[PDB]
Amino acid sequence: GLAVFLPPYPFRGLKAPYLWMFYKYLHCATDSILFITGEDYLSVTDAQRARWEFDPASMASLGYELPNAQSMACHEYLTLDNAFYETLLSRHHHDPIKSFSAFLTERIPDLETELHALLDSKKGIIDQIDTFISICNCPSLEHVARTLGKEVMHIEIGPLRAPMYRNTAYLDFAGVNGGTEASARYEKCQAEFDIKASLGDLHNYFLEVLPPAEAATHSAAGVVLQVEDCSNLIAYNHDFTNISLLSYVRQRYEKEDILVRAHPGSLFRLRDDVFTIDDSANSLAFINQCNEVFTINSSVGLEAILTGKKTTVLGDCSYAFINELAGASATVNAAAFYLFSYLVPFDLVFNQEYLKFRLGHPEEREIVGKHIEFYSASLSSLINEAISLE
Amino acid sequence: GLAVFLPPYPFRGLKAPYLWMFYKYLHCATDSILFITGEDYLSVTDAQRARWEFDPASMASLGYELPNAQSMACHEYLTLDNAFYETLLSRHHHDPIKSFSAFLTERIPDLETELHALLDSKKGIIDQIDTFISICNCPSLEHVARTLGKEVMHIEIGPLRAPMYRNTAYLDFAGVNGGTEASARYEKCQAEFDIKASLGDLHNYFLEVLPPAEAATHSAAGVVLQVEDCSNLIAYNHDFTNISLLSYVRQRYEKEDILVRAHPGSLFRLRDDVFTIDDSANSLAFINQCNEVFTINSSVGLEAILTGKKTTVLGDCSYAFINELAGASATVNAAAFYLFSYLVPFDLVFNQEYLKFRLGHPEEREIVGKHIEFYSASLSSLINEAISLE
Ligand SMILES: CC(=O)N[C@@H]1[C@@H](O[C@@H]2O[C@@H](C)[C@H](O)[C@@H](O)[C@H]2O)[C@H](O)[C@@H](CO)O[C@H]1O
Ligand SMILES: CC(=O)N[C@@H]1[C@@H](O[C@@H]2O[C@@H](C)[C@H](O)[C@@H](O)[C@H]2O)[C@H](O)[C@@H](CO)O[C@H]1O
Ligand SMILES: Nc1ccn([C@@H]2O[C@H](COP(=O)(O)O)[C@@H](O)[C@H]2O)c(=O)n1
Ligand SMILES: Nc1ccn([C@@H]2O[C@H](COP(=O)(O)O)[C@@H](O)[C@H]2O)c(=O)n1
Ligand code: NA
Ligand code: NA
Ligand code: NA
Ligand code: NA
Repeated sequence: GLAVFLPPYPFRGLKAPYLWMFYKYLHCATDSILFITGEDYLSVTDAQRARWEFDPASMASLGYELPNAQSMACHEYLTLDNAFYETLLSRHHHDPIKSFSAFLTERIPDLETELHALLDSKKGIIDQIDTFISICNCPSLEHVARTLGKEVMHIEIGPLRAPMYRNTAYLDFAGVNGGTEASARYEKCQAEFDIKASLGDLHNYFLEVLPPAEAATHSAAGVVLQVEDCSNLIAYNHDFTNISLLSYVRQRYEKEDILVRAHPGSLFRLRDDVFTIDDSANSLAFINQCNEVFTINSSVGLEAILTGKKTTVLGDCSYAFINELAGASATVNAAAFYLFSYLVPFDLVFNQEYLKFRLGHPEEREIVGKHIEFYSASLSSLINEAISLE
Repeated sequence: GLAVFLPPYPFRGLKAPYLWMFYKYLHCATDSILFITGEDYLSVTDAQRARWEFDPASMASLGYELPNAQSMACHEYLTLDNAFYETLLSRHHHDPIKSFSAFLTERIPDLETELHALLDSKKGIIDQIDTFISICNCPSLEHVARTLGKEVMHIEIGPLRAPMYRNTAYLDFAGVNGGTEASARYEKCQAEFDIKASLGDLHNYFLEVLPPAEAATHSAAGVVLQVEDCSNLIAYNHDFTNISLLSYVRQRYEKEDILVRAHPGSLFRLRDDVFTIDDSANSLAFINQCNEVFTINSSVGLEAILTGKKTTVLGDCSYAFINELAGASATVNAAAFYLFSYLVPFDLVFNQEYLKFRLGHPEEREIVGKHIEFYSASLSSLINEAISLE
C-alpha cells in the first residue's frame, strides 16, 4: 500500500496547500491508500470553491475528478494536529516562510514523534506500507522512514506541463527540486551514451505544438522571475531572490537590453516604466526572443537549455547538472537522459503498479522503456529511434 | 571639515546610488568638504538624465540645485576603486544584494585597507577631518574611524517627508535604520517626561495638510509593502520579506479582510484578483481605512502609530522601541521625543554649523531647542507649548 504524505500546515496562508495531489491520487486509486494529512484536506469542499483546484480546466488538464463520500471512504486517514504548527511558528519568530524552510530542510523532533505515534496508532498499519510518497522534502518524515525501513519517493509536477508539453512529473528517492538524484543517475550511464538526435528533436518530442518562428527582434538578456514563496525560491535558492536575480543581471546588461517576464502564478507583476516587460502568451515565446536567459531555478531554465540558449542557473534544481556541462553534445546526451529517464509521464506517478515497478529499482533501460511505451500508442538506441519514429 | 562617505558600489544595479546626497551637500556647502566616493558620482551628468535626482520636482522638494565645475572644484575627492567591488561580489557567490548586506553589517578588511590608504594619500587630510558622515552603516569605515579617533554620523532622509510632512532626516552616531541609538537616548529622558499634548497634536505638528476624514469603510488589516532591495529589507529585516509578511498576516486574517499597499518606489505591483489592493493617493489615506497595520520596518509604521492604530513591526528600525511600549501615554511621550529630538529638520543635517553643534554632544534640551527654533519662524515644556503655539 502507498502512504501519501500531504502536509496540512498552511505556511503560505492557504488551507490544504497540496489539495490537487489528494484529488489526483483519490481519482487514480486502484487500491486502498493511507493518507497522512490534515482534516483541512477533507472539509474545504464546504466556502472557497473559487480555488484553481476546483476549476474544470484544472481538472481536465491534470486528469482528475472531484471525490465524493464513497471515493474517499475507500482509504485510511492519519491527521496531523495543528498545535504543532503553532509551536513551530513561534520557534521561528512567527515567520511562516522560515518555518516552511525549516520543515523542508531540517529534522523536527516533535514532528517525528507525532508521525511515529500516528503510524503506530493502529496495529498492522506500518506493515502494510510499501513506500512513503511525499510531495516535498521532509527530513522529519525521512528519518521516520529510515527507522521503519521504508523508502520515500518524492513526487511533484515536473518542469514540462500541458498545454505546451506532455505532462511530466518528478519521482526522486533522495529529494524533489532540492537535493535531487538526477545528476547521480546520469553519471552512471554517461559511459554508454551517444544520442544521435539533435537538441531540437528532443524538445519537439515533448512539445504538443511546433516551436515558434524567429522573433525578428531580440533582447540581449531575458530574466525569468518565479513565485516568491515556492519551495524553490525559499529553500533551494542559494539565498537568491527575484530582486537579487535582477540585480545580478544589471551588473552585466544595461536596462535597455533586459527583458523580464514575471511568473503568471506570482502575486506580483512588473511595473512598466523601468524594464521592458515580456507579454508573450507563454514562456517559450518569451525565451525565443532572448540571446541568453537568467534564472534562479525555474522550470523555464530547462526550456532555455532545450532551445540551445546560453542559460545562467543560480539556484539548486533538478536540471542544473545539465547546464554545468561544457559542450552541446554532452548537453544533448544529458538532456535526453533527463527527459526520458529522470522525468516520468505525469499519470504514471499516480499509478500504483508503476510505483511498485520503481520501488524495485530497475535498470535505467527498463525505466526508459516503460516511459517511451507510455508516450507511444540499448538505452541510447531506445531513445534514438523513439525520436525518429515519432 | 566634513568627510562625507558615498559608496559608489552599484549593489542594486545603478551607478552613483547616493547621488542626491552628493548634490545636497555640494549645494549647501559653506566650507570645503572631503568626499570619499566613486568617479561615477562625477561623470553621470554625461546619458541617463532621466533619473529622479535630475527631476525638478525632486530638486525643489529636497532643496538643491545641480552642481557645475566651479561648485564641485571647491572640494576634495578620494575615489574608491572598482576592482574591490568585483572581488567582493565573487566572495558572495556573485550575489550583489548579499554583498550589500555584508557591506552594511560586516567589517571588510580589504576595504579598511583602501580607506586608510586613501585618507593617508595626502598629508594633512586626516587631521582636517572633524567627523565622518555616512549615508548607511559600514563597519569597515567605522573601524577605520575608531583607529583615527573620529566619530561617524549616520545620516539619511527620515520617516516623514514632503509633501505630506515637514522634511525630516536621521542623524545617528551608532547606526541609521539598523542598530540605531534612538531607544537609548529616550531611556535616559524617560524620568522627566510628561507630554501634555495628545498623539493627534504631535502628528498635526508635522503634517503640512490636515489629516483625512473618516473612511466610512474599513479593512480589518492593512499590509505595508516596502522596496525589495532597500537596506531595511535586506539587512535589518530579521529575515522577513514582503511575501512572508503577507503570509504572517494570512495566518490571522481571511483574504477578504486584508488591504495591501505596494510601495510606489518598488519595481513590483500587486495583481488585482487576489487581495484588495489599496489605491490611496498617499499612505496616510491608506492607513486611515485600516483597523490595524502590519509592516516589516517601513516609515509608514510610524505614521500608523502616530494615528493611534495597532501596529505590528517585525523588523529592526528607528521607531520600533515606541511600538514596544504598553500604553498610549508612554507611547505619546516616546513619540514626542522621537519626533522632536531624534529626527532632525532635513536641511540641518547638511548644515556644517549644525553638525559641529551635534559633534559636541549637547544635552537633549539643547537638541530639542535647536529643532523647534528651525521649525518656527524644560524638555517637556519646550515641546508642550511648541505644540500649543503652533
Ligand atoms: C498544476 C499546477 O501547475 N498548479 C499550479 C500551482 O503549483 C502546484 O501547486 C502547489 C500547491 C505546489 O506548491 C506546486 O509545487 C505545484 O505542485 C501553483 O501554486 C499555482 C499558483 O502559484 O498555479 C497553479 O497552476
Ligand atoms: C528622496 C527620496 O525619497 N528618494 C527616493 C529614493 O530613496 C532615497 O535614495 C536611495 C538611493 C537611498 O537608498 C534611500 O535610502 C533614500 O535615501 C528611492 O530609492 C526611489 C525609489 O526607490 O524613490 C525616491 O523618491
Ligand atoms: N517567469 C515565468 C516562470 C514560469 N512560467 C510558466 O510556469 C511553469 C512553471 O515554472 P516555475 O518552475 O518557474 O514555477 C513553466 O513551465 C512555464 O510554463 C512562465 O510562464 N513565466
Ligand atoms: N507601501 C508604502 C510604503 C511607503 N510609502 C511612502 O514612501 C515613504 C517611505 O516609506 P519606506 O520607509 O517604507 O520606504 C513613506 O513615508 C510613504 O510616504 C507608500 O506610499 N506606500
Ligand atoms: Na511534438
Ligand atoms: Na553549458
Ligand atoms: Na500641520
Ligand atoms: Na504598543
